[PDB]
Amino acid sequence: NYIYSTEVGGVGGTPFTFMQESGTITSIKFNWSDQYKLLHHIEVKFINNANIYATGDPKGNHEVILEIDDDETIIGSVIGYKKGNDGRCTGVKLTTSKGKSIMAGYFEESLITTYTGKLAGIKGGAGSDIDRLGLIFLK
Amino acid sequence: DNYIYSTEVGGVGGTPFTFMQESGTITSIKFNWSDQYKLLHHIEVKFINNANIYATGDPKGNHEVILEIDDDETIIGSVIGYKKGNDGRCTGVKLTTSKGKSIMAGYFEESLITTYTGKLAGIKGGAGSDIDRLGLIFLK
Amino acid sequence: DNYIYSTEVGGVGGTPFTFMQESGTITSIKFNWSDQYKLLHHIEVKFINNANIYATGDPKGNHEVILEIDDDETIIGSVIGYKKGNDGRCTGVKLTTSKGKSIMAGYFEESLITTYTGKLAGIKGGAGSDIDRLGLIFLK
Amino acid sequence: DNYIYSTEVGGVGGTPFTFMQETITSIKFNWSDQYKLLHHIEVKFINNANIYATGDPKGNHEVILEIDDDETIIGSVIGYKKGNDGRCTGVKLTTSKGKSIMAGYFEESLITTYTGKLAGIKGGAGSDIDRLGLIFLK
Amino acid sequence: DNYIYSTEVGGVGGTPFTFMQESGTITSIKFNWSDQYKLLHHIEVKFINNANIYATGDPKGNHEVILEIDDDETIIGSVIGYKKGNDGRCTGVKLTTSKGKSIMAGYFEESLITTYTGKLAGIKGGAGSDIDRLGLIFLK
Amino acid sequence: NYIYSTEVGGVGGTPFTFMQETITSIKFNWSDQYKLLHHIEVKFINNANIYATGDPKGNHEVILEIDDDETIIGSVIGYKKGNDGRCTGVKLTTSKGKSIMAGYFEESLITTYTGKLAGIKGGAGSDIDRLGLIFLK
Amino acid sequence: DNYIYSTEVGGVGGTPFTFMQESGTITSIKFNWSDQYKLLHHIEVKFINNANIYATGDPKGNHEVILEIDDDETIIGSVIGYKKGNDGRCTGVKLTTSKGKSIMAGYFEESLITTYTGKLAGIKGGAGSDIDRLGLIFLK
Repeated sequence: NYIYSTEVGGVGGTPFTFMQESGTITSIKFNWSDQYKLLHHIEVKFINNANIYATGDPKGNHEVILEIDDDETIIGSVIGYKKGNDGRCTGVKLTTSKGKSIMAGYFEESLITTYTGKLAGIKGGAGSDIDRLGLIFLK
Repeated sequence: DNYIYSTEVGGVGGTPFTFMQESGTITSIKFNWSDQYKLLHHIEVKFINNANIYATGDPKGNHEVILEIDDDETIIGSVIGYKKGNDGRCTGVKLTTSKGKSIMAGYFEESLITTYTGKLAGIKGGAGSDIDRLGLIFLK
Repeated sequence: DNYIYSTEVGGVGGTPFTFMQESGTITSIKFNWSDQYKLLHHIEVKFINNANIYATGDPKGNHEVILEIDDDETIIGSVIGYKKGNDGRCTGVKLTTSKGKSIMAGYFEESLITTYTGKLAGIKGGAGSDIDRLGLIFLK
Repeated sequence: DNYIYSTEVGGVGGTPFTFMQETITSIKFNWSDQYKLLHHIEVKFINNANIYATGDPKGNHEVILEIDDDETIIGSVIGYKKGNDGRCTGVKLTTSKGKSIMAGYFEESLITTYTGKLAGIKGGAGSDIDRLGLIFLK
Repeated sequence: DNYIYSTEVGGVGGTPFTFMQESGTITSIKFNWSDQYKLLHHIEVKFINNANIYATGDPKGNHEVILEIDDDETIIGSVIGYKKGNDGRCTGVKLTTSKGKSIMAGYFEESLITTYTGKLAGIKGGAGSDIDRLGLIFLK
Repeated sequence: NYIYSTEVGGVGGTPFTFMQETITSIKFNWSDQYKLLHHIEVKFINNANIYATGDPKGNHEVILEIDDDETIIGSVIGYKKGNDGRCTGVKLTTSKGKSIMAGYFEESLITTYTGKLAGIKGGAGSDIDRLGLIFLK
Repeated sequence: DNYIYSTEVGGVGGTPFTFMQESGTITSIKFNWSDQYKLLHHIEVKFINNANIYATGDPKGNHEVILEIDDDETIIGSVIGYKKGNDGRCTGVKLTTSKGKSIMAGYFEESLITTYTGKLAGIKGGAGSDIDRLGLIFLK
């Protein structure tokens, strides 16, 4: 029932997959640094679940939170990354069906304009940084 | 509940406040802030069918803005500026409404949350000298 | 009542005025202001089915603007600029209507209120040399 | 009447004029860079080749708005100097068909007038347009 | 008539021209103008079902623009720039059509007419070295 | 069955007329050196032949591919007027929001008739002396 | 065919590639390009319900962009930048989709093709160190 957007960035870090049976993302938080121009940390909350799912190390000087209403879809999604095996995820731009938008981090190297729809989860790898990030949507 | 609780952003300091009235949504909200500290210091809220003014924080800032909200008017666009971490603070609030009204209070040089939207019912957080922490509350 | 009273913004000074007519709406409002003081000094209001001009304050400013409002025309956008606190003043008014008409009077350098909207019915506040305090009144 | 009388803005000077016929198809404003005032106005009506003129046409600029039979004014601003020694300084009009004109200057006082089908004008004029008020249908 | 005559703007000079054909509308109009004099100098017009070119004035300008008009295409936006009085001249033409086509010829430094709109049927005025005077003609 | 848009430019060059029983591809070649169109190529639906005029000596080219149902809703040709005239540029916008811009628009313009582009006509040697578009009615 | 073959733009060099699936559309396309040469160097394509990557050229550029295409999503706007002639190269690609998604890869300093539009089904051309030549393939 799920669309797996390409995981962009490097092969490093510990695999993470954040999804909950018959749940969608209601909040996503990106942390990033001016020093490294990378995402370092991501937090996700799901509908009807007070648990915070976190990956990476929150060492950056900036954070943005996007709250998503239960009926609100992603109509516009770009992930900035550095390509290749030693790659990293550098930024995320999201626009929603209600005209909400966020811009986290940087877009100086490589971009993916992802699939769109109701954001259900995320997947990738993280240690100090977000090595690799892929979105997951409903069909 | 019949309520959506937006994330409380800012620090853990100050005295907890919750402004909500069983029957009545927010009809007026006033933000006070300073050029000196680039923080919100004080918030006042009035509800429908209630002449009481609910205030938190210290009104020491040189600026204030008031948004009046019609009975059928929703928030379609909401951003809160804050400084993150335990010693955090709330720095600004940008609201746009279903009737094209908008206000901008304080500053957005730090962290941002693009909150849930809908009929604004209350606010929650902590305040002393400053607004330590602010969270919006909407109807479902 | 059958009336929505927008917050009276400005100071506590000046002589009270309340301009309202039981079965009546505002058909004309005139604001007078000065570049010298960056304040509103004088306001005139006319009502439907009434040739009388209701005036408050001292018309000593170098500028005036008049908005004429058709019988079916509402205010969809209203901002008042003021200086807050007891020695406060009203500094400016921006109005936009359901027919795309707008006026801008005076200055917006300190505090703002984005007021309730709807059919403009009257005004209330205090005036002497200046408009100390101004509140709009709408129909329900 | 079946007429809406917009406030006459400007001074009390000049010779009274009232231009109406039992609507306006053409209006011409004349103004000067020298005085930053309207000096002269000409109006033509539907089914009437007569030109109704007031004031002295001594300005270096003129603008003409031609109005189709079904065309209304949706946006109207008059610039004026207030008080008894007042004058009319400028006119901005926008129409239901996206046509607009800008005549003269808007350095002092403004009126955002009533809107609708422009039927006549009224005021006072000598060397200048002392005072101008628009007249619409109900 | 079957025709609306827009005011002829410009001077009284030049040789009169009137370009109109009984069941014709204009299918092509060409304006020629100079950067040196900031005037229109020359106009050419073709009508539907008529290969003849009707020309007035002296084509001495460094610029020309041609608007081709489809059989069902109207003028929705028309401005002529001119110098007023007896020694007057036509300086520019801006035309926009029902199909989003537009042309801009010459200059708009003194006086303007926002003309009647509709199906462009002919033109009238006077021309010598320059376009002294130009008036548009539409169908009723 | 055709609308012949005014041929703009000079009287020079070898006459060309490209029409067959609509245009599916048109290519404009132009130079920064001369600020002129030099060469045009046209292909028609159900016809693999390329119809070419002029000398392709310019440093730029643009191709517009036109779908079978796609019309021209917006057309400007830039040219130098008079007998020694030339065609300098072409702007086209289509019913499907496609557009192209070739060459330069520093002197004279024609905003042409619109519709289904069927052929072209004019004269060409080293340059496109004159160009006129041809539409269906 | 059931296929529209857009003109292959660029040069005659490189190793031929043709990437199409009889019952397939493109679900992902990746362009790689360099600031150093201002050329496309490498292209990757994935087809619907197939994780396998079809690649041509040498991925030596410092930039890449990926466009993901939903099963019902068409290309409504396509431009390729190239250098013309036998020694030609592909320099850039702009694509816009039926859902308002767009990508911009590489450079547009010489020649452009505004291609056919529709459901993107495959690609064809030649590649070595660079993308010599690129042609898009759509459904009817």
